[PDB]
Amino acid sequence: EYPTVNEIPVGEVRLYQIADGVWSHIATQSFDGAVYPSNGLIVRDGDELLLIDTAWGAKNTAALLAEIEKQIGLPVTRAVSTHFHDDRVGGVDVLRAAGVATYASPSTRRLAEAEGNEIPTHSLEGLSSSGDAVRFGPVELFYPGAAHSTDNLVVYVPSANVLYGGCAVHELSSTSAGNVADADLAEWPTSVERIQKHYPEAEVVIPGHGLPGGLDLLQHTANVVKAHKN
Ligand SMILES: Cc1ccc(-c2cccc(S(N)(=O)=O)c2-c2nn[nH]n2)cc1
Ligand SMILES: [Zn+2]
Ligand SMILES: [Zn+2]
Repeated sequence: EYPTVNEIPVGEVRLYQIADGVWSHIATQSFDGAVYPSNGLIVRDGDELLLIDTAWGAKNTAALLAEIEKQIGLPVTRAVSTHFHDDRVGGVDVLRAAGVATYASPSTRRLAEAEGNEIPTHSLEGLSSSGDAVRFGPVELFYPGAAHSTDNLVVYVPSANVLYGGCAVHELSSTSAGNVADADLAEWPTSVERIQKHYPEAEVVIPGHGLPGGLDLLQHTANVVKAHKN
């Protein structure tokens, strides 16, 4: 029942319950003339919500806030963007205007600035070295090393054993490494192996685009990246 790309018009946002106090958000957006689905995460933080990633653009992110208000009814107080591309930061200005404090690593903020993308307000120190982990409310943020991008972070929800891989992790049906313009194909399998080693108890793995599954998404991603390489 997870929503697919052809089931969500561009501009609409769906929420999907992953575990108690954990949802994914699903949106669609047009990029270089093709439409893609994209996931983010919502994690309950007492009587507040932590958001992971925007819904890929200003209009989608406004729709995301409206869907959260309707379905959950708890305020989003903080957001983390997991890398500098528009499917993660596009909509940060909408969040910042709505009273959401926006965060990203200094690596993500520098790359977003250089690219002309929206820039989260606050900088997340303690994530500059591969294998670094920091606590942020109900989640752990982990920097696995360069993969889809040099700044990509992954997010673990310890209470639910949910691993949100962002664009460093591909869905099982994926046949390509996607947009590799900013990727490190050689380090990506090593970065996946660091994720596998650090989160062996993950029950749900959510990719940046497409269907959640289990731990197999990690190995599949290393395989996809190898097939792209040659
Ligand atoms: C199979 C597939 C998945 C996603 C995309 C995609 C489409 C638009 C924008 C991006 S991003 N985050 O700007 O680089 C991506 C992407 N590629 N890999 N991760 N995200 C393309 C193909
Ligand atoms: Zn990306
Ligand atoms: Zn992506």
